[PDB]
Amino acid sequence: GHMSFLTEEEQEAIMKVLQRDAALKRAEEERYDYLIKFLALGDSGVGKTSVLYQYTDGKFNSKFITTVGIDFREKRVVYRASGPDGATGRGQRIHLQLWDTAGLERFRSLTTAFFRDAMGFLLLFDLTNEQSFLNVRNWISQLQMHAYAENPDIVLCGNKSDLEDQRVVKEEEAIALAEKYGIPYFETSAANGTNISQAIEMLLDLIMKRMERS
Amino acid sequence: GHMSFLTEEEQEAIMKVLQRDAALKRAEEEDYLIKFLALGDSGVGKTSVLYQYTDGKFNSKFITTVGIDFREKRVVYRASGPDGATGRGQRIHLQLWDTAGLERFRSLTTAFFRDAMGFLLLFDLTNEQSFLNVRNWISQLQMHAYAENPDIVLCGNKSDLEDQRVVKEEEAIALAEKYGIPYFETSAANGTNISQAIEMLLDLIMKRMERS
Ligand SMILES: Nc1nc2c(ncn2[C@@H]2O[C@H](COP(=O)(O)OP(=O)(O)NP(=O)(O)O)[C@@H](O)[C@H]2O)c(=O)[nH]1
Ligand SMILES: Nc1nc2c(ncn2[C@@H]2O[C@H](COP(=O)(O)OP(=O)(O)NP(=O)(O)O)[C@@H](O)[C@H]2O)c(=O)[nH]1
Ligand SMILES: C=CC(=O)Nc1ccc(S(=O)(=O)N2CCCC2)cc1
Ligand SMILES: C=CC(=O)Nc1ccc(S(=O)(=O)N2CCCC2)cc1
Ligand SMILES: C=CC(=O)Nc1ccc(S(=O)(=O)N2CCCC2)cc1
Ligand SMILES: C=CC(=O)Nc1ccc(S(=O)(=O)N2CCCC2)cc1
Ligand SMILES: [Mg+2]
Ligand SMILES: [Mg+2]
Repeated sequence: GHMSFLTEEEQEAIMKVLQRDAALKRAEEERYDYLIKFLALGDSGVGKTSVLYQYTDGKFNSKFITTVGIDFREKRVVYRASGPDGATGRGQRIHLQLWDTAGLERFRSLTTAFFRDAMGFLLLFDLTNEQSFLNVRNWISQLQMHAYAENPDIVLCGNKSDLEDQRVVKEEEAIALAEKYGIPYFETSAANGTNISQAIEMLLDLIMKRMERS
Repeated sequence: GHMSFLTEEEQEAIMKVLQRDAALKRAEEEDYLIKFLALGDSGVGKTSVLYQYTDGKFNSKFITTVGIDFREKRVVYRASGPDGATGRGQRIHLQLWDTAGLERFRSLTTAFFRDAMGFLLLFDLTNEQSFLNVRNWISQLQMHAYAENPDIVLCGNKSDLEDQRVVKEEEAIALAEKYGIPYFETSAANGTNISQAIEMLLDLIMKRMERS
């Protein structure tokens, strides 16, 4: 085929997402209790869109519909602040904005622009794709270079854990990578939900314990 | 209707701009970062107007903006009270976002309204269609700004080209009144009204931060 273009259809979609965002930002000006935003990212096809659809809906579409650059979801949830002592304090009402980024190079500039709005990052690779794993180092570098906090809260997800017959990333290699950076690691599946909320609650716990210092 | 994606040279340029921007914000985290954004049709003079403001120079060669860029200036802003009552000189560190105008970049440029505390709308005094597009630009600003009722200054640029002037002054002033936005006819060649227009936008941002 010819080199795929920017369509009218697709630029409209991206501007619809931007309309929505500007609306949501203006809403929470007029002042559930907290607005926490984080951003999901990784090689295309590793499952970032599937991961968040699982977590907000509990469903999973098998058909690959690659992302048009940028999109986001929301979820009202209750956070519980912890401590060594199981303090598990009084639940604070939290209103999440889960950003979703296209992994394809042609969206690199546009997605990277939304790191300003992120408070923490959900980095994904595909347990069935060794290249996406080796690319994790570069994604992390982009995060330190382009995020708006230094050494920003990352939580790393090896996804498609439900495809064992096709895994190729050794669990030890990922544990080691994430240990080398001090980054929490979960193997997840967007199809059956395994570790989806655990990984996100983890990210939210990282972002929440950060603000509580200042 | 065949918009190419960004080449890797374009992609490279915009990423070095965003690195510049992230570093700037991070140093700011460590004495008001005041941000606004230039916008308008392509060829109306956004890059030139900002370069006249920061560096006092002007380039005749058209070099269209690869998507997004910004400039900086350090300025001293003093408030207005009664009888003048010009207050203490506050230090303002202005980030000035510069956007491509060609609709091919429209999805990327609009990603940066979130950072803009105000807008500098430009049309060309010598291009009527650039002035007629203003309305669509303002609705774009209403629909996409990250605070509602955004602060805007309007600039009919290229005022040094009297012989080429086609936009009537009545149509412009009438339009600025309909929307309650201040209007300046400017020139990025000789600096006329550039400073006055930018400082005015900075007063509206300052005065509006002071109401909270
Ligand atoms: N078996 C299985 N398939 C999965 C899993 N997660 C995603 N997939 C499949 O992998 C493909 C890619 O999923 P998708 O969520 O669109 O990936 P993406 O990270 O958003 N790619 P892009 O950045 O291009 O938008 C889809 O066909 C999806 O059904 C998983 O946990 N298990
Ligand atoms: N005489 C005169 N020429 C001007 C003035 N402002 C810009 N120009 C010229 O008209 C062209 C506009 O250039 P530029 O400032 O890049 O316009 P732009 O608004 O940034 N367009 P783009 O969105 O493509 O970046 C250039 O040739 C520039 O030299 C002005 O006030 N007077
Ligand atoms: C990269 C780490 C990080 O935490 N980034 C971030 C934090 C907060 C916000 S904000 O939306 O809450 N905002 C309004 C008030 C001032 C700042 C946006 C991005
Ligand atoms: C990489 C993310 C991750 O997974 N962990 C992690 C990394 C850095 C920090 S930091 O916030 O403590 N740092 C910079 C601000 C003050 C000191 C905290 C957690
Ligand atoms: C006078 C009106 C006015 O200034 N509104 C306005 C102010 C600040 C910003 S911001 O983007 O720079 N901000 C949030 C994120 C970090 C800092 C945006 C719009
Ligand atoms: C200069 C262009 C422009 O749009 N300026 C401007 C916009 C809004 C406000 S306002 O929000 O503070 N206002 C209206 C409602 C009550 C008080 C003030 C100035
Ligand atoms: Mg996707
Ligand atoms: Mg320009």
